[PDB]
Amino acid sequence: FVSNGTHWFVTQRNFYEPQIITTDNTFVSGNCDVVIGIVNNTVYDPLQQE
Amino acid sequence: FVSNGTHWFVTQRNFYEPQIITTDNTFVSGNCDVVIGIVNNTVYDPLQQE
Repeated sequence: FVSNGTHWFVTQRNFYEPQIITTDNTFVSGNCDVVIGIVNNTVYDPLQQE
Repeated sequence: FVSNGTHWFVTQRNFYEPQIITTDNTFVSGNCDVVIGIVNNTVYDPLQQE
């Protein structure tokens, strides 16, 4: 989860090539947890599809 | 991403277990023009099923 001060995006340790957080590109276990590092941002689910 | 002159499908480089080309087993990192060697097949995304 990386940001340029904004535009929080997701990429790997290969190239910047930023991507929208993209729920399918994340892993969820723990929900809003007491874990360090929550930046309180949101991710679009590709299947919102509203 | 391979075919035998017909159905487009993907199988691990390791063995031949073709999976019908699907968005589920593909990736995007930009614009089509940047790409080369493009079969340019339409991914059979299950969007229609949505």
